[PDB]
Amino acid sequence: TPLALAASSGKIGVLAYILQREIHEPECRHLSRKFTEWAYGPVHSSLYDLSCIDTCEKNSVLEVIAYSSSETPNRHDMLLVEPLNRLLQDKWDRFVKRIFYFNFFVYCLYMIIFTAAAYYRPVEGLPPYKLKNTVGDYFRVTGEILSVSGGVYFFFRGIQYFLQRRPSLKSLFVDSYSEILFFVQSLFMLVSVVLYFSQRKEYVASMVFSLAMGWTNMLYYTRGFQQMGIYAVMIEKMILRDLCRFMFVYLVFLFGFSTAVVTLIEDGKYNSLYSTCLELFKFTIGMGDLEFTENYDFKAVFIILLLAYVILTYILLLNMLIALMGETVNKIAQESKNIWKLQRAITILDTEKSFLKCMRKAFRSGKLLQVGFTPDGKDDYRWCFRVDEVNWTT
Amino acid sequence: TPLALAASSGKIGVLAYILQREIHEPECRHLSRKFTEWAYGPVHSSLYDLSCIDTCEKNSVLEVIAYSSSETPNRHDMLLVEPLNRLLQDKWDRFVKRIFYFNFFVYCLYMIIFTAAAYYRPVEGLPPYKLKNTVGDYFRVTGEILSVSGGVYFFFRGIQYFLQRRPSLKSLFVDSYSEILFFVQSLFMLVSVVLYFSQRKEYVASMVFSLAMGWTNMLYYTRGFQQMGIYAVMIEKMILRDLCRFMFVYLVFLFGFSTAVVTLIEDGKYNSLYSTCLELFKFTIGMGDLEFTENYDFKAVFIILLLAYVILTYILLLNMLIALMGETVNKIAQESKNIWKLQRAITILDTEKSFLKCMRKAFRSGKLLQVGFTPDGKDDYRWCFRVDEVNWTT
Amino acid sequence: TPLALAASSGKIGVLAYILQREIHEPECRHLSRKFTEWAYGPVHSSLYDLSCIDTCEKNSVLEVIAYSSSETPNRHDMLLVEPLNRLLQDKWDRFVKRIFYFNFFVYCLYMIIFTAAAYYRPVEGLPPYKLKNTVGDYFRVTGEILSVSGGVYFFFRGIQYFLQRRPSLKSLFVDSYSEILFFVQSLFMLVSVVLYFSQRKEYVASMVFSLAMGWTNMLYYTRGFQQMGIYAVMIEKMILRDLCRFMFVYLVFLFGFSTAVVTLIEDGKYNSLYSTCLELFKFTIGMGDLEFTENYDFKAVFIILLLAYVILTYILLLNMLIALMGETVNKIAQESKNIWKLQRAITILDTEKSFLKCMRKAFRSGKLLQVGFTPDGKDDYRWCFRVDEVNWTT
Amino acid sequence: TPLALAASSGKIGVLAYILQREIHEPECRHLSRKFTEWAYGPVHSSLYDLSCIDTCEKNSVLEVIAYSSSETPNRHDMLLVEPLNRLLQDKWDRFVKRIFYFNFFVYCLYMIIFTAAAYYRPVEGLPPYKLKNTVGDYFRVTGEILSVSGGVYFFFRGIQYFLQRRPSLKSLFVDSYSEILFFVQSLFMLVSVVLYFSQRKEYVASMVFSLAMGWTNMLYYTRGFQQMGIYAVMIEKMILRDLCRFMFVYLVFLFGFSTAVVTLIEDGKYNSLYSTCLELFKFTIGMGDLEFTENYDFKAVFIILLLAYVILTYILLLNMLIALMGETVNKIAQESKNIWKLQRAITILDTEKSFLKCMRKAFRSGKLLQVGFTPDGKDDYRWCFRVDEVNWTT
Ligand SMILES: CCCCCCCCCC(=O)O[C@@H](COC(=O)CCCC)COP(=O)(O)O[C@@H]1[C@H](O)[C@@H](O)[C@H](O)[C@H](O)[C@@H]1O
Ligand SMILES: CCCCCCCCCC(=O)O[C@@H](COC(=O)CCCC)COP(=O)(O)O[C@@H]1[C@H](O)[C@@H](O)[C@H](O)[C@H](O)[C@@H]1O
Ligand SMILES: CCCCCCCCCC(=O)O[C@@H](COC(=O)CCCC)COP(=O)(O)O[C@@H]1[C@H](O)[C@@H](O)[C@H](O)[C@H](O)[C@@H]1O
Ligand SMILES: CCCCCCCCCC(=O)O[C@@H](COC(=O)CCCC)COP(=O)(O)O[C@@H]1[C@H](O)[C@@H](O)[C@H](O)[C@H](O)[C@@H]1O
Ligand SMILES: CCCCCC(=O)OC[C@@H](COP(=O)(O)OCCN)OC(=O)CCCCC
Ligand SMILES: CCCCCC(=O)OC[C@@H](COP(=O)(O)OCCN)OC(=O)CCCCC
Ligand SMILES: CCCCCC(=O)OC[C@@H](COP(=O)(O)OCCN)OC(=O)CCCCC
Ligand SMILES: CCCCCC(=O)OC[C@@H](COP(=O)(O)OCCN)OC(=O)CCCCC
Ligand SMILES: CCCCCC(=O)OC[C@@H](COP(=O)(O)OCCN)OC(=O)CCCCC
Ligand SMILES: CCCCCC(=O)OC[C@@H](COP(=O)(O)OCCN)OC(=O)CCCCC
Ligand SMILES: CCCCCC(=O)OC[C@@H](COP(=O)(O)OCCN)OC(=O)CCCCC
Ligand SMILES: CCCCCC(=O)OC[C@@H](COP(=O)(O)OCCN)OC(=O)CCCCC
Ligand SMILES: CCCCCC(=O)OC[C@@H](COP(=O)(O)OCCN)OC(=O)CCCCC
Ligand SMILES: CCCCCC(=O)OC[C@@H](COP(=O)(O)OCCN)OC(=O)CCCCC
Ligand SMILES: CCCCCC(=O)OC[C@@H](COP(=O)(O)OCCN)OC(=O)CCCCC
Repeated sequence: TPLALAASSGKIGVLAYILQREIHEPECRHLSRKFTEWAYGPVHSSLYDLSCIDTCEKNSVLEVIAYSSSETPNRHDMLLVEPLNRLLQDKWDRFVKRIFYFNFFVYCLYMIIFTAAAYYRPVEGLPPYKLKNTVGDYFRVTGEILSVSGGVYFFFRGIQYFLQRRPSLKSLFVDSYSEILFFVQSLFMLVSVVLYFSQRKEYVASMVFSLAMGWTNMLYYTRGFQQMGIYAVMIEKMILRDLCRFMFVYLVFLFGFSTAVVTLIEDGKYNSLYSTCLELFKFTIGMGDLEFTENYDFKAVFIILLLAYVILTYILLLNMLIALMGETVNKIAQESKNIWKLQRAITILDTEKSFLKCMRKAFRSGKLLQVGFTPDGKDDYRWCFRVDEVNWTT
Repeated sequence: TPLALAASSGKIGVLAYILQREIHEPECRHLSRKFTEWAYGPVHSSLYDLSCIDTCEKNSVLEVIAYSSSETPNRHDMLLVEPLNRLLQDKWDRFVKRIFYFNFFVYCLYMIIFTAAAYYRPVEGLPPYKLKNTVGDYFRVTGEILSVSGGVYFFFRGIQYFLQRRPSLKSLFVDSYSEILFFVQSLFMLVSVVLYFSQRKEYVASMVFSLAMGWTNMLYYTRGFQQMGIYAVMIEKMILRDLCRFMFVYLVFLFGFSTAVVTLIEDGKYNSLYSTCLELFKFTIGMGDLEFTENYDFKAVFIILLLAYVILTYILLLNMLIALMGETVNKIAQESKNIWKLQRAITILDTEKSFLKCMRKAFRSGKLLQVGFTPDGKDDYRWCFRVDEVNWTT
Repeated sequence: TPLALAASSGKIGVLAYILQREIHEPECRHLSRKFTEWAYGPVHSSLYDLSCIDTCEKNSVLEVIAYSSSETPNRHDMLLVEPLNRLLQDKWDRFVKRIFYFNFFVYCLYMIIFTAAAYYRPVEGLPPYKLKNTVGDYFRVTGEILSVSGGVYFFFRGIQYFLQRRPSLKSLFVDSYSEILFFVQSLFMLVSVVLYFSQRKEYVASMVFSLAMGWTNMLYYTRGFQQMGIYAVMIEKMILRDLCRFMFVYLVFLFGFSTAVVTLIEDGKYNSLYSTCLELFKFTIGMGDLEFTENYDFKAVFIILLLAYVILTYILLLNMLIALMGETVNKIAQESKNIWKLQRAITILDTEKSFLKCMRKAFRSGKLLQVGFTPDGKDDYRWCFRVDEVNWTT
Repeated sequence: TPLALAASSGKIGVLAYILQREIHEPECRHLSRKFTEWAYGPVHSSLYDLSCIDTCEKNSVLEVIAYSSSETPNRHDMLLVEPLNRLLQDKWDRFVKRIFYFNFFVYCLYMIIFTAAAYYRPVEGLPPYKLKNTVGDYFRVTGEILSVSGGVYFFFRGIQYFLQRRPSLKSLFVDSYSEILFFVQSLFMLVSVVLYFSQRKEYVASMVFSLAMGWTNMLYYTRGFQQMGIYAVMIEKMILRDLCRFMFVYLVFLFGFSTAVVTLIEDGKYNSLYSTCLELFKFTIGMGDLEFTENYDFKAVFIILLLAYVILTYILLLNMLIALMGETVNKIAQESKNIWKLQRAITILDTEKSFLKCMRKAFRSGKLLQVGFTPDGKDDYRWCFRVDEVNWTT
């Protein structure tokens, strides 16, 4: 359709024009989109025809925008057009706000069960473990089998993401950061089951990375909270635009001077590359030891290197990272809000493919008062609408 | 009254119109508010009729604005209208500035007595304590009974706040942060008396929280000092808008990775959840120890977790908090000043209900030259006024 | 004079008008200030009459501006008027730049002598000390008597500051920070001589404060270096506007919670108020120890207090100070430059009262081509001038 | 030539005029520069005559701009003129992008060889070392002789820089920071060979400074990556504008108070100036020890000095450096991008003097359709061109 072709390429001017057309003419109500029904005292109502916007067949304007390949003109600004913004607010507060908070309540009760099933793991060797008849057993083994089943659930839910949208290796690593992190979490959990029944103690490695990931994935549910959701979008921007640029340059100075400190150190505990790469990393934390070794030669060389480390990477690069984060906050004060609107918009559309059996409640704002004097005949119950309101001063 | 109805809903345009009306017409001085008496060389005087603004009966415009429910249109901007701003400056420098500094001088001499009565507390067991005939006794027991009486005073003064304004469970936790903190301070002090005479050593817990709170409550008196008062408003904004958003996300990463570090640690001192949640909190301070334990397995797993902690929460989240505080300073450079004007305005109105017996000094700028040719008759001593001045250029 | 009355009150509009007047009329060259001599191709010269501006008798416009009481309208902006700004640049690069750098070269060679005379102080008891016949003696005792003489010099130079300008107890602590710090430095040095010959070892206390002050006073000479001088003005603004507002609130939380930690601590090493006020100050540095004591009761109370300290004063107030310094840089990006221009302007005028015996070199830009057809007669060598240049486009 | 005279002095208005002239007149195509060949639907082509811009004889406009003495009007803005900007983009993506990445791939494989040849250096005394017949030998000695040859290569490539451009002692230390750091790296490597065969163990000093420098020189290749290259320009600006101004003032307070701490310390381990200048430097890192010594007198003096250190240089100067970096990011948000465009432009022109034997591929955009009706005759294959494109709306 030519409407969805404007949405797919991101033509924001045309998409504003089609969703907001209105003209006073005979045989124009067959063509017009925005209808103005009630003209009372200066607050005037408005009805948007909403034909293929929300509930179209296999190509809907909400589904075209929210599933974009992130290479469009402006995928984040199209949801600010007057029919689309209030409808997603209407589908939120009426329908999906209750079913989103229940999903966050399940996942918060998922990680409590999975923590307490891992916190009280058995300590003796040779997995697996014959559960005793005690009250502590039959009560965390039920905690384990629920926690494994959650890793199975996010695995099959992670596959059917890829089986539907198919981001195809570029929109994967660019526009779908959230669904990978649910999948990699479930991937460590299933590897930790395979290593558990193969009688190896290294399952607790993959369990921990399945547990460290799982709490950091709880920032996914900060969307649906406006002040928190815009905050978690900014955390995404600091990783992709500052630690992409800091941790390259920092690890050059880190691995650079640590290889310069080893070759000066003659022998001892810190003779390896690993044991002194920590000792130069401790300056970044705030636990840097200047005299961390004595067994070398040329003390004047050894402390010029540390001072050239501390001047270059501690009182410059960490104090420069704070300044560059200070500029990307003022730059992404508006763009990070619009990216939050798109993150809510995906979660709204995801539940309509989930709670699809009761498809009547997904429809918005009634289907009535359609065709006032249609030229093809009397079809005044054809298309839906959505009521808004306006302001004063004529 | 229709004037206070504009103040209660926060109609700033109407409230500017009523307090500043003036027109040259016969039988208009009965209706006009702003009077221009002395028209000398280009500095021209101005008199504001001030009828129900300051000293009305049970609904005054200062009392309506300053006791707002924080849900109005602009409660912080209405005090910038030309009669209201200079009057609160006039009631400050003439009347309430002396009686405010005495209240800060009492409370500063309250916390010195309450500190020194707690610093020299008796150390032996089984409270209470038979005071000896020494000079040190009969000199801190008098220090205690004054300090208990201060907790009684802020308790009854905290009740009669709630018995008058009745914030009703929403304006309580939103618009009245200061009066709760005086009340909770007095609440710990009275619990520390009940535990004292019930022969339990745990009174010193509630005494300390009554003493730690009491010095932090001394930031209440930073209002009445313009450069300090605007500074303490900004401390309120950083708690409610940044540590509301930092300490949620920080404690997710903190409790997330600390539960990931326990389940890797086999046994030892740091096997509990509490003993290692401190050890990951020490990275935020600047005392983080990378090799804080050795009794585990898979050292490569244990230090990926700490590095994934330090990268995520130390060189990102603390360096992001500084950037987000850097944006909310430039955003609240003006709003935090106007909130300080409202905090002074409450303290001005609070003393008129306190020093009410000498109610003549509360009246401002005389009650004279009222009705120049009133149409109802000769009533030229009816209503008050307030003199201002103007500038040059006609 | 009415010219200096505009400079004393800071009327910048009138002062721009008097120093830049020019009109084409007969008998106007007796009244005009700005003369335009050479009108070549579009670069046009300009001559400023400069009568009472620089070299007046007992009231000169440079001396009136630069010796202001800091209560004027704009004392920092009057030096941007076109005759005054290029003249101070002319007196700098031609005359005072060489004699300023020699004063910085003496004072830099003063603190090297005074350091090395204190670094090698004798270590045995009972001052004073009979100097031996060694080569090390008769070589630092000469270093001492030069360093004492420098303290005598800054003492008498500090008195004759006050004997001339007389800031009178308000402009002292507001507009003359630099001359106090040279005086207090010399004051510790002279007290350290009185305690030296009175056979008390406490002279080394006042010597150290005379030595710690003396190197911090070397930031005085950062003026005369434009990028450094504007930087040292900003250090003055961070002390007077941020550490005036931080160190009040910080010491309230510091002394507040430290008195809350003592009264919980039963007995031991940290039972005093002083020994734990350091231990809460170490959290600000980055050396804060959470488990710094064990001899108390109610461990849950003891670590709520430390966490309520660290949350309130470390991850809030130090991270808020960086944000507030980030706003006062953008606010004082222009004002701190103009304050540097006034700090140079005082140092230019101070040497004309110092190198006064050769008063001919202090005069600027010649005294010639004065009165072209003066109406009182032929007086064409009466008043001086100063040549400038202009730009293209007619 | 008068064109290059506009480029050498940096007349950006004239240089925009000459490279973009076009007029419709007979006998104007002999004089015009910008040709508009294809006028289709509203995208219109454009051809730039490009005569002495890129491939002139001994004075080319790209070579004049990119080899400027940094004292011109705007050397960084001239590359934004419409022929020059797209041509350097054309010579990048077509020709030099492949040969730049190979140079970064060689140098990255140079420092890996030079690290691993230094990491496994022999530990016994008396250099040089008779290589054994083992497999580890004949495999790092080949690693050494490649790493020495790289120091020889950057030495002769560093000389022929100076033998061609001749920056002449002012553009050396101002406009050529990169080529010095490649040269000083090679200078330490060759000194480390001379000390190696002169049987002295101090070669490992100069090897380390040749290895610490060499990894920091890998930030040279961040140009050619747009988000990284603009980032490394900003690192240059923080060194030259903030650590030029911080490390002067910081070392005054550091050396100031450390000389004040020595003269108070009577005797012991920290009696020297060096041993306590570290202990005051550790406060900047975050490892400052307040009670780092006890053997002195007047403890009240000793901790006023440390608190006057920590207040002045830790909670002021490091927190002021972050604010001043926060202002020079917003100030150099645009200038640092244009300096990156000039750093790419030098690397493009450097390879045309390197890959000069295949000089045909250096020519851009063909040499055809030159002279449409030249007045001197038929010379329609005289000068080259370069095709661009334009936008809609007539
Ligand atoms: C141990 C590693 C932990 C990493 C911590 C990060 C946790 C945050 C989890 C999270 O919410 O992911 C967020 C981003 O976090 C990251 O991807 C960080 C990358 C770390 C390698 C949200 O990304 P989404 O998957 O929701 O995708 C969004 C987002 O990409 C946005 O930019 C637009 O593209 C679109 O709106 C949409 O694609
Ligand atoms: C141990 C815990 C210590 C907490 C430290 C904070 C001490 C500061 C005390 C203080 O002055 O409280 C200030 C705010 O501090 C806080 O409430 C911090 C909340 C911490 C949970 C002032 O609040 P007020 O009670 O004066 O109310 C004001 C204020 O709310 C303003 O926003 C507007 O609403 C109105 O002007 C008025 O309602
Ligand atoms: C151990 C204590 C060390 C304190 C460190 C600060 C050293 C800096 C020395 C210094 O240069 O003083 C500068 C200011 O430093 C301070 O006063 C800091 C106050 C610390 C209590 C310059 O002040 P001036 O004496 O030159 O006066 C100037 C200045 O006041 C300006 O604001 C205007 O008023 C006028 O131009 C003129 O009056
Ligand atoms: C152990 C010491 C390590 C120092 C670390 C810094 C490494 C960075 C290496 C580097 O890329 O050098 C960059 C600058 O780094 C420094 O010079 C830092 C100075 C440290 C004393 C790039 O400089 P260029 O040589 O490419 O020259 C450029 C640059 O000057 C620019 O400003 C303009 O002048 C011109 O575009 C051109 O001249
Ligand atoms: C969901 C599975 C939980 C099973 C936990 C379990 O078997 O341990 C039994 C007790 C642990 O108490 P103890 O500390 O005395 O046991 C020693 C630890 N292995 O459990 C507890 O006392 C606290 C339980 C907390 C659950 C939220
Ligand atoms: C500039 C030197 C200051 C005096 C210190 C000195 O010369 O000695 C060289 C060494 C060791 O210093 P020490 O005072 O401890 O001397 C003990 C002799 N091994 O210390 C150094 O080498 C310090 C190098 C600092 C470079 C920034
Ligand atoms: C307001 C009640 C104060 C009562 C304090 C008291 O009884 O102690 C008597 C002395 C304490 O001196 P000591 O340190 O020798 O006493 C041992 C401490 N228990 O008191 C002092 O020496 C200092 C008193 C300071 C008051 C501001
Ligand atoms: C989200 C809950 C996850 C389960 C946490 C858990 O098993 O910890 C239980 C106790 C610690 O008890 P112990 O350390 O004495 O048990 C010894 C275990 N080897 O510590 C606690 O109860 C911590 C509760 C803190 C909740 C915020
Ligand atoms: C990338 C490896 C660098 C060389 C170090 C190495 O392989 O050993 C693995 C362990 C221990 O390192 P060590 O050098 O101390 O080896 C001692 C053997 N236990 O150290 C680690 O596991 C480090 C993990 C770092 C991940 C960022
Ligand atoms: C200006 C007065 C200087 C007098 C210094 C003095 O008497 O000491 C003599 C020697 C000190 O050498 P030593 O370290 O061996 O002396 C032991 C220290 N008391 O001096 C030196 O070796 C270094 C002198 C440095 C001067 C800049
Ligand atoms: C606001 C004053 C509150 C009372 C403070 C107090 O009792 O401390 C008194 C002394 C400490 O004396 P001691 O530690 O020797 O007394 C031992 C007590 N067990 O230390 C001091 O006097 C500190 C005074 C600092 C004021 C800023
Ligand atoms: C929330 C409790 C988490 C589990 C820890 C707990 O309950 O014990 C109370 C104490 C001591 O904790 P331990 O695990 O070391 O128990 C040892 C018993 N003394 O630790 C505390 O009191 C911690 C207070 C933290 C408040 C933020
Ligand atoms: C390019 C020259 C490299 C020569 C290195 C060499 O001679 O050492 C031989 C072995 C070192 O293994 P070891 O740790 O057992 O040798 C003891 C260290 N002197 O080498 C290795 O095992 C690792 C080689 C890594 C090369 C990238
Ligand atoms: C501005 C110079 C002031 C004089 C400094 C001084 O006497 O220090 C001399 C030496 C230290 O020699 P020592 O520590 O061995 O002398 C022992 C003294 N008890 O250390 C040095 O020489 C430091 C020189 C550093 C200059 C930047
Ligand atoms: C303001 C004093 C607070 C009470 C502490 C006091 O008076 O003693 C002076 C010394 C030592 O303090 P102590 O409590 O450890 O007393 C032990 C006696 N040597 O400590 C000091 O000198 C502290 C100087 C702090 C200046 C900011």
